[PDB]
Amino acid sequence: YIKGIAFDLYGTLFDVHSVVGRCDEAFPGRGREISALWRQKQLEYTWLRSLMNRYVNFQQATEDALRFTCRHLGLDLDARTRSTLCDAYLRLAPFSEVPDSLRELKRRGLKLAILSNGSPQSIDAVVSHAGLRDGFDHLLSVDPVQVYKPDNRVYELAEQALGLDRSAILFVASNAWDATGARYFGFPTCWINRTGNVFEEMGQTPDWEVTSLRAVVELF
Amino acid sequence: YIKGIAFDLYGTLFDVHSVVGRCDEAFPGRGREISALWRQKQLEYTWLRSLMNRYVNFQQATEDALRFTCRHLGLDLDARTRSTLCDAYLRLAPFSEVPDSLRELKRRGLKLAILSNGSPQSIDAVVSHAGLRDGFDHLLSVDPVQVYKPDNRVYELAEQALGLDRSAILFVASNAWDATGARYFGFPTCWINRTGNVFEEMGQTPDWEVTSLRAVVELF
Repeated sequence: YIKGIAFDLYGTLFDVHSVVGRCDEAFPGRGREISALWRQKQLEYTWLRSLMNRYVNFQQATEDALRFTCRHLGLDLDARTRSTLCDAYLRLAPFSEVPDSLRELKRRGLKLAILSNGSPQSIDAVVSHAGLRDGFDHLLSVDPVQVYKPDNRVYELAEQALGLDRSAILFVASNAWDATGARYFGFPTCWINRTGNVFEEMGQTPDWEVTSLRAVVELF
Repeated sequence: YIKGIAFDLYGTLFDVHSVVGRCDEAFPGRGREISALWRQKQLEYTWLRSLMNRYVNFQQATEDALRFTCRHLGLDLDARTRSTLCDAYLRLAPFSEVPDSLRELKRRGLKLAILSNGSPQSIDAVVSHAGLRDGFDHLLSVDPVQVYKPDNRVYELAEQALGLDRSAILFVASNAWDATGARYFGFPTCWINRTGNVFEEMGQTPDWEVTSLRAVVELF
C-alpha cells in the first residue's frame, strides 16, 4: 500500500531537450552535439565527485560540465553565454502529460515529493516556473547530504522527509541507473521508459515499466 | 624523489582497440560500435556497482556489459560468442613503446607495479601473454578491496604494497578520471595523452601530461 511517491526531476517530469534549442541559438548547428555532451559530463561529474568526496552543488557541476563541453568542441564559450545556457535549466518544460497526472495523483490523496540532484534553488525555480509548485508536498535536494545519487544517503533523505517507510513510497524515475539505486534501497520502483531504452545491467529490474505518467495514475 | 611507479593497465600499457577486431569478426561491420559501447558500460558498471555497494569482479562486469551492449544493438549474442569476445581482454596488445620503456624504467632501479580494476587472473593473463610479467614487482587488483576506482581505498592499496609513501610513487594513467582520483589521493600524477583529449573538469590537473611512456623514461 503506497502512501507517497518520489519523483526524479530532470528527465522524468521535466524535459531537458528544451536546452538543445538555447544551445543551437548560441552555437547554430551544433546545439544537439553540445547538449548531448553536456548532459553526459553533468552526470559523470556528480558520480566522480561523490566518489572522490569532493562535492559542489548541481549548479556548479552544470557550469563545469558546460566549460568542458565547449573546450572539448573547440567552441569559445564567453562569460555571458555560459550564464545564459546554464539558466536554461531553470526553465525546462514538463512532459505533456505531467501536469494533469500530478493533479490526479494528488487528488487521490497521495503524498508527492521530488528527490533531485538539483540544488534547492534549481528545483524550486523549475517547478515554480512551470507553475507546479503547489502540487508537491516536498521538494528534496541532495545538497544537505553533500553527495549525489545513487548514494543510499540520498534515497534515505526521501524516506525521512515523507515520514513513511520505503515500502510505502513509490519511486518514479526515467533514468535506469537511478531506478537501480532506489530499487537497491528498497523503494518499489516504477521506470518511465518513453523512448524504449533497455534497463541497465546492474542486477536490478524495476517493479513496473511504463511509457509515461499516465500509466502511473492508472496504477492507482 | 620517486622510488616507484604505479600503472593503470587497460588503455595505458595495453591497447583495448585490439577488441574491435574480434568484435567485427563476430558481428561484421559493427565491431567498432560494439566495442565503443562495451567499453563505456564496463566503466559505468564498475562506478555504479561501487556506489550501490554491490560488487562483482571485472570479468563479471565485462560479461554483463557485453550482454547489455548486444541486447541494446539488437544483436543475438550466443553463449560461445560471449565467452569468445570476453576472452579477447586476456590478449590485449601493449602499445608499441611500452615494452622497451618498462625495461629502461626498471633498469633505472624503479619499483614498477600495476594498479588495475581487472581481476588478479585478468591482469596476470594480459601481462604474461605479452611476456612482460618479469618487469613488474607487483600486480595489484582492486578485488581484495571489493570496490573499484576512483575509490581511495583502491589507491591506498598501491601505497601499502609498494611500501613507499604516496609522494614517492608516480601514478601513470591514460584515463583522466583515474588520474583525477590518484591526484586527489596524493600521488604525483603523469597523464599519458596520446590522442590529444582534454582533462576532466573535476578540479584536478595532472603534474605531467605526456604523449607516451617515452616521455616518462626521459623524466628520469
